[PDB]
Order: sequence, then structure tokens, then C-alpha cells
Amino acid sequence: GEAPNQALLRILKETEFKKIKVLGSGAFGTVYKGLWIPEGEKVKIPVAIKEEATSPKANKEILDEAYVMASVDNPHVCRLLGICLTSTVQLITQLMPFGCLLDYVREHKDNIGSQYLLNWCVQIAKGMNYLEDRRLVHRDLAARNVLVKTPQHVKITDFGRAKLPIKWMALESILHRIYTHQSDVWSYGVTVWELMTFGSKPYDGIPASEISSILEKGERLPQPPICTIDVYMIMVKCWMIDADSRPKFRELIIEFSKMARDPQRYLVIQGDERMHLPEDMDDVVDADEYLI
Ligand SMILES: */C=C\C(=O)Nc1cccc(Nc2nc(Nc3ccc(N4CCN(C(C)=O)CC4)cc3OC)ncc2C(F)(F)F)c1
Repeated sequence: GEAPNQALLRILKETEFKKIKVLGSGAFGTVYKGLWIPEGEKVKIPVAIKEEATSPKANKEILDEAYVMASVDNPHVCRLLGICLTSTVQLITQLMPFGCLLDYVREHKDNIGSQYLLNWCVQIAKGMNYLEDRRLVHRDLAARNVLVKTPQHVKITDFGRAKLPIKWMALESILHRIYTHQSDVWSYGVTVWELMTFGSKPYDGIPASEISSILEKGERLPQPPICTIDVYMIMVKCWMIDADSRPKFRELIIEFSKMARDPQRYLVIQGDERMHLPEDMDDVVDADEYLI
């Protein structure tokens, strides 16, 4: 009983963009930094291009991600700019210059303040709440799949596995392949734990075959050193077995937004107050100001 998806899918000519560098590499496909110029529009857009050789099942994976990226518009979700129909189909999205958030809290852990951490949790809940409003389920929410546009502004990404990573899975998901927005709240909880530990690996050492039994006993990830019981309690609530008991993303916005209004009451970071995080570029425009 759903509404017609009238999102526009833009096909871009290979001539419209230049690849400047390789950002990330796999045999399946590689990600490039690059610039894109709409043909008649006199702008330059910093983009990231995802692309190697193609099994017939390979192209069906990238197109589902493009279908999902093209139907979302939210300040905290990565937006598709278009696709290019060269022999290996290219997905073209907005360049998130500071890279992936997991890598970012590791590289800068000694300059990351409680106000940023609480803002990222707010921005991520907003993204996920937008996804729940649009009746979507991520299935792979993790700090590795949140990208950093500025240090003030993160966006959720990786919709390849989206529908309508065992250490980020919900227990119901691990036992019975069940996936909900509430199962997404679980991985939200694990995602916040990664940030509060500056990128620590959850259940480090423990093999994934062991994860299902542990969680049944009642064990959970431990309270991060910087976390007041308020923040840690919210994580723990995301990890209830009864999924109706986990919080909704709209409540996580409210709660973490309440805490982002006085961040040092809720995260205790040594020296928290002192820390601060940052051709021709004349016709340059960020994707977020390029509207169609
Ligand atoms: C959590 C790991 C991860 O997702 N890493 C990653 C690596 C490559 C591409 C993407 N996807 C992506 N990336 C950007 N922006 C981006 C990522 C990484 C860098 N780095 C780190 C590594 N590096 C070298 C030389 O070793 C170069 C700098 C830089 C940038 O942007 C300048 N933007 C968008 C995506 C997207 F998700 F694919 F759209 C993720």
C-alpha cells in the first residue's frame, strides 16, 4: 500500500567527469576521487566514483545501491548524483573528503571532543530515522559505513545490503535472519560504542561463531571509559532482546540532542575543552548545493 517512487535517476556521460586519484581498492571494484561537470551548467562537483571487471551478478549489486541512493534526500544520508553506463557501470556520489568515520576517530582520537561525539550520534539517528520514515532497513549500520563530509557533518552510506557483520548484528537477526528498524537500532548501539571507544573493535578476539551464545547469556559490550552511565544506558537499551523495548530512532535523536546541549555532563574526556577539529576551484560547488 505504498506510494510511487518518483525519484529521478540521472545518466552521466563519461565525458562529464575526470578521475583524479584512487581512494580505495578491491578486485570487485575501486573507488575514485574525481570532479564532475554538468554539461551545460558551468559548475564543478567533487564526487566519488565507484567502479573492475563485471560478472553478470556484479552489475545487479551496484544498481540496487543506485536505486536506493537515488530515492533518498536527507542531510545525513549520502546522495547519488548519477550513474555512468560504461562497460563497468559507475556509481557517482558526493565526495566525503574526511573519509570514513571509523578511520577518522582512530586518526584523531586525541582531538575529538564530547560535542562532536554527541553531534555524530544525533546526526546518525536523524539519518536512520529518515530511513525508517521511508520504510527502509539498512542492515549494515556501522562506523565504517558513516562518511565524514566535514568534522561537523557525517552521512550514512553503504546501501548495498538495504531491504524493506555479526558483531553489529541484532540477536534476532543472527538466529532467524530477521531484520527490522529495531534490529537497526541494535547496530546503532554498536556504532555508538565504536565512537565512544575511538574505533575499538567490538568483542575483540572473540570469534563470530561465539557471538550468538554470549548474547543469549546476557553479556554485552562494556561501558566505554569516557561514558557516563546516561550514555551507556542508552547503548544498553539498544541491545535488549525484546525489540519493542529498544528505543526508536526518533527517541535517540531527542535523548542525544538533550545531551549535546551540555556535552561534558555526559562524556568525560581528558582536556575536552581545548580540542578543535578543522587546479581552479572558483566554479566549485558541493553536491549539497547542487539541486535538480
Ligand atoms: C571506513 C573505511 C572506508 O569506508 N574507506 C573508504 C575508502 C575509499 C573510499 C571510500 N568511499 C568513499 N570515500 C570518500 N572519501 C575518502 C575516503 C578515504 C580517503 N582517504 C583515506 C585513504 N587514502 C590513501 C591515500 O591511502 C586517501 C585519503 C579520502 C577520501 O576523500 C578525500 N568519499 C566517498 C566515498 C564513497 F562512499 F564511496 F562515496 C571509503
